Amino acid sequence: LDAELDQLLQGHYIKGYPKQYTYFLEDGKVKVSRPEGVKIIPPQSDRQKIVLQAHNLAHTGREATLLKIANLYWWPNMRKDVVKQLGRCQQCLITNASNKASGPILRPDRPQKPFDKFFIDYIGPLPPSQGYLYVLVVVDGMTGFTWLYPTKAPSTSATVKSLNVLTSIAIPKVIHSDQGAAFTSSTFAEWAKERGIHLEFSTPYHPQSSGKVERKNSDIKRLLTKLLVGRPTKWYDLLPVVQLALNNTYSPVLKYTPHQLLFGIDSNTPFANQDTLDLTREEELSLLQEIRTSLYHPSTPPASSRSWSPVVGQLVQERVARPASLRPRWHKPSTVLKVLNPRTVVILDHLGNNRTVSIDNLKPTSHQ
Amino acid sequence: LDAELDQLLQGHYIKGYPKQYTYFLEDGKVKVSRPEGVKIIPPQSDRQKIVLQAHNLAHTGREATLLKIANLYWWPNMRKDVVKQLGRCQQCLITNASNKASGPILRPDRPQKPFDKFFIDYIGPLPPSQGYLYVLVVVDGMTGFTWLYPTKAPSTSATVKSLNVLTSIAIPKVIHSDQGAAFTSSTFAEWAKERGIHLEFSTPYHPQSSGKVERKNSDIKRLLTKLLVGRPTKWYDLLPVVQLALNNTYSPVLKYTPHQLLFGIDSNTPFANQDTLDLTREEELSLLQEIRTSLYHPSTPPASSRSWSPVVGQLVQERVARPASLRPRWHKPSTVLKVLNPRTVVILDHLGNNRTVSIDNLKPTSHQ
Amino acid sequence: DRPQKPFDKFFIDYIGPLPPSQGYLYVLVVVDGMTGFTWLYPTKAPSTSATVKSLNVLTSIAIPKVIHSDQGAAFTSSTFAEWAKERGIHLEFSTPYHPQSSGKVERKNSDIKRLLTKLLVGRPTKWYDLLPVVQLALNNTYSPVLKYTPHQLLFGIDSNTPFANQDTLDLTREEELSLLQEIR
Amino acid sequence: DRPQKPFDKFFIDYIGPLPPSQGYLYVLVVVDGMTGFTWLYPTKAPSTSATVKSLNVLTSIAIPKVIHSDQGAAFTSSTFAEWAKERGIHLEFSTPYHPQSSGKVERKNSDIKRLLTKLLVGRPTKWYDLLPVVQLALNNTYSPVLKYTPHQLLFGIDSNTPFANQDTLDLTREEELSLLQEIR
DNA sequence: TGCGAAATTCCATGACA
DNA sequence: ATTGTCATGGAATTTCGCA
DNA sequence: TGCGAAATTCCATGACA
DNA sequence: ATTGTCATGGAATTTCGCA
Ligand SMILES: O=C1c2c(ccc(O)c2O)CN1Cc1ccc(F)c(Cl)c1
Ligand SMILES: O=C1c2c(ccc(O)c2O)CN1Cc1ccc(F)c(Cl)c1
Ligand SMILES: [Mg+2]
Ligand SMILES: [Mg+2]
Ligand SMILES: [Mg+2]
Ligand SMILES: [Mg+2]
Ligand SMILES: [Zn+2]
Ligand SMILES: [Zn+2]
Repeated sequence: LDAELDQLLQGHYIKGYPKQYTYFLEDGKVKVSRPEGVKIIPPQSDRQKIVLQAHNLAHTGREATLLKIANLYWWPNMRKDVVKQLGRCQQCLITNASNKASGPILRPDRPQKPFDKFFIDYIGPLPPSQGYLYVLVVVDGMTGFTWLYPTKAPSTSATVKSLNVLTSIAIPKVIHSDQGAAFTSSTFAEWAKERGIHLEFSTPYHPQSSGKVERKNSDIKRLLTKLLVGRPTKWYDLLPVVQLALNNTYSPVLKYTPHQLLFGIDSNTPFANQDTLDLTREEELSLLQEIRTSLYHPSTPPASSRSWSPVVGQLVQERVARPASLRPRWHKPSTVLKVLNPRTVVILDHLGNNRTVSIDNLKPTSHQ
Repeated sequence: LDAELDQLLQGHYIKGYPKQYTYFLEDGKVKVSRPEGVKIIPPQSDRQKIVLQAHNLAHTGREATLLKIANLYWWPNMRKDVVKQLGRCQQCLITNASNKASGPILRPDRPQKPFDKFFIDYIGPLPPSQGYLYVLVVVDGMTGFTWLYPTKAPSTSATVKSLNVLTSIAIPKVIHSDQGAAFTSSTFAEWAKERGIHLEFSTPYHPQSSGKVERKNSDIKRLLTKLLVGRPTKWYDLLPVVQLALNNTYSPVLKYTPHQLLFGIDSNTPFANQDTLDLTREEELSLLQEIRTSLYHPSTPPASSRSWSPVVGQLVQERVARPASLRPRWHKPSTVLKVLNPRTVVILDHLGNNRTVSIDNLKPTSHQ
Repeated sequence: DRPQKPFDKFFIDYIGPLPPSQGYLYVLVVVDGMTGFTWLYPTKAPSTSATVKSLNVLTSIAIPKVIHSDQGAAFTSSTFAEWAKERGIHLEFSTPYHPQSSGKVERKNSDIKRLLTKLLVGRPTKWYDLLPVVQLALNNTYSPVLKYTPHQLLFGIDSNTPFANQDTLDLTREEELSLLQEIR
Repeated sequence: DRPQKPFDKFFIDYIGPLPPSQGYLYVLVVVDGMTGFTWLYPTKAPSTSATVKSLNVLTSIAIPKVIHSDQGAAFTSSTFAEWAKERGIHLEFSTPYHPQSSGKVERKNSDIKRLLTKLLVGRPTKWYDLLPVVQLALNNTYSPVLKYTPHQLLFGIDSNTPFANQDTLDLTREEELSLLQEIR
């Protein structure tokens, strides 16, 4: 503080204060003639308070804060002190937006077999049709084969009703879903254990994680819409049609329809493919096993020029889910316990719990 | 139809049917042995119906439709006929998404003088504070200097109340706004003509067009939020503080605060810049005129690799604004009357009117 | 002539009436001719209406070229005929009193009747709930003649629920005495 | 010594009581010392409270270094003093009975009084509405001494509303007879 | 006439519901 | 008849202090 | 052994509220 | 304790029919 600054006025060299400028006194304050003009050099014991007053005016970031201070003051390495404050400002940390993108998405391997993995989800509410408001959508991961069930609510009870009917055909190893109330109930848990089905859940608020079914929801809504153009939105009676329509539609990239990947042979639907008419069912099933394994699989896209990837013990913040008006968009900083993969992490959270979250719902805390 | 196909069976050459394959009869239908297998060659008079039946199964696009047909048929230039149908399918045209991006945004010139252009807009509803729910935000285009007025509704009546108070300071040439009810009322129209103010409106549903004020709304909400962290959201009393705070905050790219660009001198606020203490007001105002004209102006970004730009007489479709559940996202095709600029157009619309719309709210009709 | 495939032929038939279970009285039975895969639908009656309702569910998963049945009323109605014509499903009837299917089908249908009987004793009223587990059983049952179960022939993969302890399927001493006593 | 700038000094004073207009009785007058720019705020009383309410509006646009006033009650209260100290606004008083401003200010204040009088005749009750047009007038008025209007000195640009027909500002024969008759 | 470190500028990211 | 914008904080780049 | 045209594949865009 | 996806229709590329 006054030690350093005394030492200075009497021409002696101090580290950080370049020698070529001269450092006088005036109005009882140490000043200096800098190219921009004369600036006060406050004692070190004053600088925290100053940086703070300047920052607090509009809770500004690095440069906008610096520019206010530089109006009156100069001292060695001002931005260091500015950044020190930014990193300690609770209000800035939990309100500002990130300016670093998530790392590139994972393209998880396609389930190996039909019934290996289901992705399930609800669509709705929709215009009431026969007193029904939602649709249970079940999509086989490997094939894309899709089942539709109209429900009155996105409830556990209705999910179980529909899934008992579906699983008469086959029981799946795993059922992946978002954390919707219907799927996270302990009744649904029992229902699954009862059948040796493993329940898999997306990280929270990250529907990309159910992308398989989500994407299929789009096709379902799109096709329903075209079918209802200029009629009252009476969709109940079309679910069966939409189901059959989509299960028998070609994926231009795969060159197969989910029905083909599921059965290896078209059923009696229009335009049925006849290419294996001469093979025995076994030769047919053998060609199907081949087709199945050799399907196009996309790869991780290039990282954007300014992505971040999570690192164990890093300070990161989870996005507030449904933030009230005028309230922060971010939770308080927390620590990365475990890097499950480059897009998924476990963090020790805002209260004191473990949470598995998508990198998409986090920002790295700025200024360390 | 049968003419061409008769002509063919008897070995003679027809244009479109390559000579190296042989074209027999069987079950009363013309067939052909193609590398993939034997396919029926329907008469031309049948092909429209077929393409249609195939397309209608799931209202599929080009390849997915082709693949169904190719299961049974072959003929010359199948995709041409497929595309012919796609372009005529009302339901596909108004329901499908575009897969062509808008052309690169315009960066309009910064208004030359304070008061040349205002951008105005409402924020809210907000948590009730003293019975107030909205905020009128007025932003000077040239300077960014911003006025805030708390209102009970985003109404014409309140807009006029606030703007009478503001325009005691100066009257602006032009006031740009979105098409909100408050600004499009004929009362507001009168109010403006009464004062020689020109009313300028954004194209509809395109808030980017009010980007100046929109962007400032963000800063206002952001700063209010930090100021209200852990207190009840009592924002009424902070408008004045937020106003003053932001009007005196540096834009790191400009190196000026809206207050400086408005007055050329800081008022008695913390950290006031003192650099022109020795100039006369006139030398000061002279330096201000210089600062004003030489401010950084960004340029049009590179077009994305798959943008489209509107062309007079092109078929384009306006986005349905607030589309009901299960209804098309697009209006029927319409024609580009006039290209106002590369991002703005006039179209002859879905009923029979002229409309000025943003390119962002249009897709080019596919298949011509 | 071309080898036999799934969806070539669906054999359908009713079973019932059975004791009321959650409102239902009958079981529509569909068996795929090639694979021996079995679908079961509970109905309130053996009518064209109940048949169409049920077959609508199934035919929204896969459509057979041919449906085969006895000359049951429900299957001979012109409503049912109209329904099938609408879907390019050819209908096929065995002559009255003399029902012919296929060996595989006959035997399947036999298992179905027996396995049902075995479970609607002790709980003659609770079968509605059990129809799914019945189907999985039937469909993961090894076919002596073919190397494979119907699940395997249909989908071309093992099943996540193999029925390893292929069962008695015969009435144990206690069930005989309480089935010859339930029908009292 | 350094040249004079805007926001260096604000001269404030009350005018009233006037005839009720939309509930209001007084006008707080703020004039910038350097520029002669004028702000006007309608109040219901000449109190510290009404002064603070009004000055809060203005001081959220710009803050003067010094406010100058007569020793009006409202300005000498320690509430008003606290208010100014809170904003690092130094307060400054002319000695009682002997009010000193500046020539520019004196003359401005004079125009303000006259122009008001000129419009609150015929409509002595409708002035509240007119305060904005009054200000624009005052602020786009050419200063004989300086080459510029206060708008131009404040903002450094021409105004979109220049007041080209600088007025009589004097009471025409009809107004004399109905002002010496309104105060009847 | 060139070094190491500070200062500045650049700029992608995201939010204005 | 009209049109995106700009605070932000790491990284990239330039400038500075000294020689 | 190379041309013009058709067929195929590629792939950015946008929506799953 | 987990993870984006894929129909779409112009453009880019490969293949085809003929020589
Ligand atoms: O389908 C849902 C859904 C949401 C929230 C909560 C749920 O439980 C949901 O099912 C939002 N959403 C649509 C959506 C939005 C953005 C995307 F990238 C994808 Cl893939 C899907
Ligand atoms: O502020 C408004 C607003 C909207 C609809 C209708 C109005 O009248 C509005 O004022 C949506 N919106 C926020 C918004 C969203 C996306 C953007 F790119 C920008 Cl710039 C701003
Ligand atoms: Mg969901
Ligand atoms: Mg969903
Ligand atoms: Mg608006
Ligand atoms: Mg807005
Ligand atoms: Zn802060
Ligand atoms: Zn269509």
